Amino acid sequence: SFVEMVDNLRGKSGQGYYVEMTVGSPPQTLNILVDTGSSNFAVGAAPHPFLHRYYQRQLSSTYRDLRKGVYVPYTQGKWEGELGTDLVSIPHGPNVTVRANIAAITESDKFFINGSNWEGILGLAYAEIARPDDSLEPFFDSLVKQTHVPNLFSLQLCGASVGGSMIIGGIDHSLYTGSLWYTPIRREWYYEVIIVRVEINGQDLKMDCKEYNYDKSIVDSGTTNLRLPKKVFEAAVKSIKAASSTEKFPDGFWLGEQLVCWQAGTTPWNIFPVISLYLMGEVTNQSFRITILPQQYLRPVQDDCYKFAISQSSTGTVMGAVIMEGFYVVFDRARKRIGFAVSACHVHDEFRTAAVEGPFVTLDMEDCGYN
Ligand SMILES: CCCN(c1cc2cc(c1)C(=O)N[C@H](CN[C@@H](C(=O)/N=C/C(C)C)[C@H](C)O)Cc1cccc(c1)CCCC2)S(C)(=O)=O
Repeated sequence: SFVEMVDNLRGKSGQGYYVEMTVGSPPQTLNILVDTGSSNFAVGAAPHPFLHRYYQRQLSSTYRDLRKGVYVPYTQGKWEGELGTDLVSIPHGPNVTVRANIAAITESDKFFINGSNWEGILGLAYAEIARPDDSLEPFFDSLVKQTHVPNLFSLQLCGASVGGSMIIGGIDHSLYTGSLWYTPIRREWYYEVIIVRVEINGQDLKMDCKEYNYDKSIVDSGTTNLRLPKKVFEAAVKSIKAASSTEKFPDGFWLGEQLVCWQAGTTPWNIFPVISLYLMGEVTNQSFRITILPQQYLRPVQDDCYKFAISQSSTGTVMGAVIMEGFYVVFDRARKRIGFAVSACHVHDEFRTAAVEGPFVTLDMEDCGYN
């Protein structure tokens, strides 16, 4: 039955991944953003120039008003709405129907995207970061409590218009190769993890380990980029510039503002370095590494044109879609860990390969967590 959930994700580049859901009685079909960076389930419930359709509470016989307002601010965009509950199902997910908390979006600012094919968002993180507070039970918590669906889900995000898979309730072993490597979920709010080492083309950045998790490090499918804290970002860019010095770039490009183009099929992948992120492992003094290629952090946008998808953050490391793409990522809530493996959809490069490798020995990993 996991075969039914394979390829249930769609999306546009830089605009997130969505899954089809239905809410209310009779079922109203909506495309819902899959976001591990938040914990609120919300849908457009009023007309908007960017919305093809929206949740119509008056047409649902099972809708219940909670008579409470709610607003959620994201790093990009924000909305406010009215809380309520209704029946929810996932056509290409588990064959169950649950009553869940739903935020009916009545007002928003730069949240919905022009010509987007999604009209809502599914926050898959924990209750501690839910708005208005942690008493508003997130959807996946409701799903697990009301059904027998195991407390686990997997995301397979595939690059280029994009596609992928959200496996609800388990692991689909046909969707990845090699072994799964697990890092602990440090605390249950965001999906927080700990980065213990960073290498660019085999060379250690040699920064204090805390800098990598300054504030925090989270896994966020709702974010496009790999986002790095200021000090780490600057060190990374300086290194990537040095490796690709054979060409000079507009510099708007390194800030993600300007595109860069080459004649079709002539992109010089070889001049851009591979990046290895070492994550805390499951046993003492043990870590593992995930390696990403330039094909991942150079997002495609008639030449072949790209935008630099590594950007700066003031709120810690964000491992976004560029990082997740090419990998099978298991959000094992039951065992408080996140697993990584090479995806069945991986970008092919003739000379280099994205990888998940271990074990490695890394001493004093606890000192890497920010406090
Ligand atoms: C421009 C800001 C940074 N970047 C970025 C880009 C894009 C989105 C996001 C963030 C982004 O912030 N996404 C959120 C979830 N992640 C954040 C969050 O805010 N969590 C909420 C707190 C718990 C209260 C995380 C903590 O930063 C969901 C969401 C919301 C509107 C649209 C989309 C997804 C679809 C894709 C659009 C591109 S980027 C360019 O990739 O570096």
